[PDB]
Amino acid sequence: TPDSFWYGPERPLFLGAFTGEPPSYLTGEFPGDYGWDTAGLSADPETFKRYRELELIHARWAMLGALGCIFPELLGSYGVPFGEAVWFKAGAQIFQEGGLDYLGNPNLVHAQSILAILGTQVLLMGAIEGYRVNGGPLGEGLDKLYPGGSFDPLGLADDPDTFAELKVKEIKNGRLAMFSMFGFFVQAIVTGKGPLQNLSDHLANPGTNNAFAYATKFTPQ
Amino acid sequence: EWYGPDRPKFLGPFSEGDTPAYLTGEFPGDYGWDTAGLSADPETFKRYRELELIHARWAMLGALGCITPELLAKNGIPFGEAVWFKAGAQIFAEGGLNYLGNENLIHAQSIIATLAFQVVVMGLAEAYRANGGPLGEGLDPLHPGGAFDPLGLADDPDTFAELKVKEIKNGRLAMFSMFGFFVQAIVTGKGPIQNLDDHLANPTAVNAFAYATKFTPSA
Amino acid sequence: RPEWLDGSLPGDRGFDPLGLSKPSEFVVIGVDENDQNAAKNNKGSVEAIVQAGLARFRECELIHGRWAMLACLGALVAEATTGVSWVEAGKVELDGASYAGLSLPFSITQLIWIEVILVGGAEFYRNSETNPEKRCYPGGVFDPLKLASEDEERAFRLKTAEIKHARLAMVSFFGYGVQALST
Ligand code: CHL
Ligand code: CHL
Ligand code: CHL
Ligand code: CLA
Ligand code: CLA
Ligand SMILES: CC1=C[C@H](O)CC(C)(C)[C@H]1/C=C/C(C)=C/C=C/C(C)=C/C=C/C=C(C)/C=C/C=C(C)/C=C/C1=C(C)C[C@H](O)CC1(C)C
Ligand SMILES: CC1=C[C@H](O)CC(C)(C)[C@H]1/C=C/C(C)=C/C=C/C(C)=C/C=C/C=C(C)/C=C/C=C(C)/C=C/C1=C(C)C[C@H](O)CC1(C)C
Repeated sequence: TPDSFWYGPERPLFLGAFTGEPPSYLTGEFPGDYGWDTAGLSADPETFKRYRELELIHARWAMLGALGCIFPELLGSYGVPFGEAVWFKAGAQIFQEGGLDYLGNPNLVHAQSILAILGTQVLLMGAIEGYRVNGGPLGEGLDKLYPGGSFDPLGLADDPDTFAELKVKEIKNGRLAMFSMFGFFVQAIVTGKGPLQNLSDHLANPGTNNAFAYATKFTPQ
Repeated sequence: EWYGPDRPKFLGPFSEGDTPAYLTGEFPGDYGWDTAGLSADPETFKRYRELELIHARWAMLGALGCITPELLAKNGIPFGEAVWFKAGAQIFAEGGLNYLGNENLIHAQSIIATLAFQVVVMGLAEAYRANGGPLGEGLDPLHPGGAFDPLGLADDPDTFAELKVKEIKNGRLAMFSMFGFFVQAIVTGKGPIQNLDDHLANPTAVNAFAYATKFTPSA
Repeated sequence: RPEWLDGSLPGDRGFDPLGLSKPSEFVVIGVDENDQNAAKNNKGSVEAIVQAGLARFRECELIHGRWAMLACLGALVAEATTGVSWVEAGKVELDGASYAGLSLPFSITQLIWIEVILVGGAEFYRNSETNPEKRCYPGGVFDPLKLASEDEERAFRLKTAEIKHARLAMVSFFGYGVQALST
């Protein structure tokens, strides 16, 4: 590990000063090491490699997901005629009369059958999720998490000082997006509105439109 | 085949690059699928095979016990309820839980009697499975044999290794079908054969996507 | 029969009535003096005889025929499936954008911007190569079945199949050009 401020023994940790010594297997080697393994789930150094390559895939899907859930509701507020601009209602666009219009435009994609969407997706995802495991057209023998090559066309991973720095930015943007996509899940279950609607409802009155408005909502009887 | 590196993996050609190194192919049903890494400790992996197989065997008695009162009510045998997830309510009925329909049968009345029977009964048998006792002591907890192989099929380990694979793959289908049965009962509310029949009525319209808008939140 | 051809080439025949690909000699004339401050300005002399593009001409037939094979195969089936003449496309696509009867959302102004970026930049990258056999026959993604591991430099023939079909597709589209305005 270099003197990169995010690595090694004197690295920032998840309780700041109150964290004490981190676990002995969290040596500040891999990015986003804030020393948070209080459950001890990654004490095995082979499971810890699997959980690293499972966190980052979760992170890269949730970074696409959090951008993908704000963007049709942000444009939907600005007059773009989506069928359902809200993200958790965006699946049911295939079941309405005109079908599913990308950008609310009838002569864009115009999906009508959900079985054609899923049948295309299973064939296309299954091809490329397997390419992530081994081989593939864009790269055959590469890293499991940071393959580069065709997946780094701009060359932004050439300097390994810069590359070890950007891996910290990737995991912190990812952990923020996973923590926020979990916020999208819970505050759509609890409230029932879109996350940009929950934001603008909170901004209109933060004293009453916080989460304690729905605190008695799941009360039994 | 089915053991060693000749075994077929869980991604087919895509898993030729990366299976976990500890999943060598010395256990039945090993297709090299530990992408989460939950079994790199071989003591934990010895514990998980016991959990998988007991879940598999209870799901095989489960998926047959959920499919048989529906296939016999279709023949015309009168049941209190054919579907499996409403099949506990018959002890709160008028005549109680008759077995098929007769009164010289079981005729369950008290739920406290039939549960406290089961608790002490399965308290003995499951503790015997974890330790050993009146049907074997030093036997294998995975596959005991002897009094648990009466028909003489746990012999000739070239065909007994294959019966181990036939054991878990029938079970892994059944566990996937009990979690099958669990979800399709919650999402639809009808029986699995009742879900089988109306998928055969119109397969394009009546499928899982017809209930996709059900659990939506709206307050 | 010509002598400056017929080897390491698909169309090994001397068809040329005029020898357009003939390597000709050149002689370099000097620059005429144009300084007014001199008393006399001469008309320049013979300086350098030079001994001397079949590689350039091979590339340029291949591009025209491959655009023609996209044109001839593309005009017969758009006349078949849609039911409109190949000359009429553009008059009916300015009014309503379509492909095989399916309406498209694009204004005709956007098609200029789409085509000069997409087709233009791909044309800017084809001439970014400095090897005339790689310019005629590139590798990479354009040979997904990997037929460049084969050979055609011997009597075994594994290449002269596009170029004969490139020839009459240029002619059949030339036959489309003599048919469009006139007949
Ligand atoms: C010194 C002060 C300090 C404190 C107190 C914390 C505390 C925390 N940090 Mg840390 N940090 C601190 C300094 C720093 N942190 C960080 C960098 C990070 C990162 C990157 C992360 C953390 C995270 C965390 C959390 C880790 C464990 C946890 O989830 O708690 C568990 C216990 C609680 C959260 C208490 C619950 C709160 C509340 C009182 C309960 C509310 C009750 C509900 C009403 C009950 C719900 C009702 C039911 C019915 C639904 C925790 C909140 C992690 C995190 O955010 O995970 C959530 C995390 O990813 N910290 C830096 C930069 C180096 C620090 C600088 O000094
Ligand atoms: C990222 C994965 C993914 C997630 C989280 C969802 C989520 C949803 N889809 Mg959905 N889909 C997803 C992928 C896909 N969908 C569809 C096609 C559809 C259709 C046609 C419909 C939906 C609908 C819904 C919503 C059901 C309402 C509900 O249950 O409220 C409770 C739940 C929430 C409010 C969110 C909580 C999310 C979830 C419980 C936690 C996420 C973790 C999951 C357990 C992981 C599961 C993913 C697995 C398979 C990898 C729900 C938010 C319906 C809808 O829009 O109703 C309004 C609907 O009609 N989806 C396709 C194409 C085949 C997908 C491709 O992968
Ligand atoms: C090369 C082709 C090939 C592909 C693509 C697969 C794929 C798979 N095999 Mg494999 N196999 C393949 C070859 C072979 N398999 C096998 C034998 C087996 C067995 C015995 C098993 C597998 C299993 C699996 C799965 C394990 C990975 C996973 O869980 O993904 C999980 C992620 C997905 C499946 C994608 C998500 C589904 C969907 C597209 C999204 C829909 C979204 C929803 C609408 C979300 C809504 C939810 C709401 C509530 C939020 C995966 C589907 C295992 C399995 O069945 O587990 C499922 C398993 O037990 N395979 C053999 C014979 C040796 C093969 C021969 O070539
Ligand atoms: C995790 C990733 C993810 C996932 C799963 C989804 C999933 C979804 N998105 Mg979201 N989205 C995401 C990320 C994601 N999005 C991000 C990162 C953005 C920001 C760019 C968006 C922006 C976005 C918009 C703006 C819209 C969606 C929509 C949709 C839905 C339809 C999918 C679709 O039309 O695909 C098909 C899409 C493509 C193949 C890409 C776009 C292609 C367009 C049509 C241009 C065509 C290309 C070319 C110029 C023309 C070709 C001409 C042709 C004749 C050959 C679906 C719910 C639509 C919706 O109604 O949801 C509410 C919608 O309008 N998404
Ligand atoms: C189809 C699933 C299946 C398969 C292929 C196997 C295969 C095997 N088991 Mg496993 N087992 C299963 C299900 C299965 N088992 C279930 C569901 C249970 C729980 C009851 C057990 C409990 C069990 C024990 C305790 C032992 C074995 C043993 C064996 C081995 C030899 C016996 C044999 O070949 O049986 C093959 C089985 C069949 C071909 C199935 C026949 C079809 C039946 C009759 C279906 C009808 C079920 C019936 C109507 C419901 C009554 C259930 C009642 C018995 C509780 C072999 C590896 C023994 C062993 O390995 O010895 C070393 C051993 O000790 N198994
Ligand atoms: C560290 C530690 C330590 C200690 O020791 C222990 C413990 C505590 C255990 C641990 C922790 C952990 C955690 C925190 C976890 C979490 C996670 C998450 C949240 C994830 C997410 C995750 C998430 C994710 C992936 C997500 C993704 C998403 C997506 C794609 C989306 C999609 C979409 C879109 C676009 C839109 C449309 O309309 C719809 C949909 C379809 C919906
Ligand atoms: C492999 C792997 C790998 C990686 O690494 C990670 C992961 C992913 C995690 C993994 C996976 C896993 C899985 C898939 C799991 C699942 C499971 C299941 C499903 C179970 C069930 C299971 C199931 C089961 C047991 C079941 C059982 C059942 C039973 C008994 C039943 C009973 C009954 C009957 C008769 C009828 C009546 O009327 C009622 C009742 C009472 C109802």
